[PDB]
Amino acid sequence: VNSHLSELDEDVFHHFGFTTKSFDFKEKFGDVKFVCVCGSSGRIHNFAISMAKLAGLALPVENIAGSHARFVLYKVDHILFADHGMGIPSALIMLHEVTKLLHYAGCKDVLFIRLGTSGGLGVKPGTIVLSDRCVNTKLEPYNELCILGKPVRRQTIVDLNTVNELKKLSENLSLECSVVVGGTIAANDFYEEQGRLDGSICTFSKEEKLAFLQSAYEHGIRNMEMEGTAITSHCYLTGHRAILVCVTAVNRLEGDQITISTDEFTLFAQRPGQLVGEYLKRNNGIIVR
Amino acid sequence: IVNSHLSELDEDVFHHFGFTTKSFDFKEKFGDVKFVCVCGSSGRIHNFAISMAKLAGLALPVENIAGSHARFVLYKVDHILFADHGMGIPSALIMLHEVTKLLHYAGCKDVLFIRLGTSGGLGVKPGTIVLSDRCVNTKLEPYNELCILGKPVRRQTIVDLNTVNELKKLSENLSLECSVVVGGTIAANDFYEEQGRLDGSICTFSKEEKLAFLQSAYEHGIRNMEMEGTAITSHCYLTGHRAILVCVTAVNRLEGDQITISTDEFTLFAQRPGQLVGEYLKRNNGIIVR
Repeated sequence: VNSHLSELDEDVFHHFGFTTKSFDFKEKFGDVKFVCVCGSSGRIHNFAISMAKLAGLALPVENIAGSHARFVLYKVDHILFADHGMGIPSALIMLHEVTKLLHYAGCKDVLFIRLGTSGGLGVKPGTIVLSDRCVNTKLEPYNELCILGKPVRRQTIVDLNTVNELKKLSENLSLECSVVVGGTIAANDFYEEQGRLDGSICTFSKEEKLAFLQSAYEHGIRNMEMEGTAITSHCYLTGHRAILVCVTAVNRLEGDQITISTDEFTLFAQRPGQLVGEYLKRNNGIIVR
Repeated sequence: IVNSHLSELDEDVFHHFGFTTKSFDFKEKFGDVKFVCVCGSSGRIHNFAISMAKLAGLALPVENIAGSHARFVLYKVDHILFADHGMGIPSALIMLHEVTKLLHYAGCKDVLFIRLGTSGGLGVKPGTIVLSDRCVNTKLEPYNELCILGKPVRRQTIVDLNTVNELKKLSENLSLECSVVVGGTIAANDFYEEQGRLDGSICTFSKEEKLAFLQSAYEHGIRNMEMEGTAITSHCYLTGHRAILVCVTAVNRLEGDQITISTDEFTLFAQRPGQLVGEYLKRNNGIIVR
């Protein structure tokens, strides 16, 4: 526990627009055992509603966050829902403020679930990838930080037991997609760091792009996104667990452009929740009314 | 200065803005753009676009050019583009790549990017506008670091100092509710630990070490800290454009970490960069005064 927090009479969650004086955290959040996150406030809101209907609830799924807040926050039974924007720094803001919230509420050993979108490597678009490791662009299982101007690295740890439970569950469901277990690269850029040729700047050839991506695949990487190393390093360090459940929107061994229709992208992006929603129903995420 | 691979594409999809090169005639639609105003919030930049539309004497609503499912918004008022960029360098780089590609297809040359942000102050009172005269990383280096194909790359940051000086001069002739300050700006990849905050969920340093880090920053001329500057000011230069940062402060980090000001006053402070830049754009052919 960050000992400095106890020196505060009131702790302001700036990016969620409330403070420790806004509610009684233990009463309001004490029963939380799952935190579902993704880059889109709209998608995670819709997922929250879907879980509320699964739980047989008939009550408004209200945003707990302030109206001018950067992030949204919903609660359905034992699950918190929040967005995290795009990129490690944005995700870290969510992680700091949400893990503090869990601390004030007395929640222990919570499972963070990132329901994301990603670029696939050697899998068909629309595939769900269950990350079994989260690595940087050098394929190292670490998140890098620069703290007080000094280099710091934090190891990434995926909850492999839950990953295997999810894979097994997928074998007993009727998903119209494949579910693959594999490694996941997190990058600080959508274009150049992910080896895309179609950014506004590109200093490499398709041959060099191919060598980079094929090497990743040969090391077991099956998708690529922008938050995984932050989520799977931070949670472990604050005493919680984390997994990534991300759908693929393109096969990067075939192209860079996201060419699938807006409707198909939206459909694809709901597939992680389709799997995880059933998982939550079977593991006390919701009360099955 | 142009990525040759773009010409391989019959159609270029701007994924995070939800349109393509086939969606409009980019030359016709965007060819007159000479300014791009950005910040972290879609709401704040829309409201700024609206106030510029009023200044330009337009009565019609400012409508989103981006697709409805898009990650970012995009507005246009006369010669000015408006877009949000989320929080952090990777988010900002996505906006930067797709917008500079847009400017390329439209044939726009030498465009000024203006980031209208919020930040933590160093030795200045909350609500102060800082005009960045340099953007540096947490090691106080004027570079943005990237890892491309797994290899380290560094790109120098370049601020349009002429425009900065003009903005300082302009502020001296306006009745602003706040002070305007020229100084250096740190860009960090974290709101909490990388900015030396003691109130994160994790903290591996003491108050003395924080102040030692911040005092060193101040002594190197740093006056505020935010999360996108090194991306904006390295990327624009490299694609043939100019960039400046105009950020208000929401806290004096030499005194504390918590943002204690009310949400309303924060929103008020956050409009102050646009208060100054709005008048600048009016006086420099950003809008057509009708």
